[PDB]
Order: sequence, then C-alpha cells, then structure tokens
Amino acid sequence: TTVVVTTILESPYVMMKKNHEMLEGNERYEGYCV
Repeated sequence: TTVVVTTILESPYVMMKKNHEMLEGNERYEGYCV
C-alpha cells in the first residue's frame, strides 16, 4: 500500500442469438442460463 459471470456455450443454456452481430454485451446471448 460489475460481476464477471463465467458460462459456457451449450444449448439451450447459453446460445448466440442469430443476429449477434448488431449486439454487444449480454444481449449477444439467450437461453435458460441467460
């Protein structure tokens, strides 16, 4: 001398929305875990 949530791309828990290019941040994803 914002909470970082780690997750995995597994359907249907976390998936990339179809239009992720246009989206940033949390909005890029959708699913049960989102």
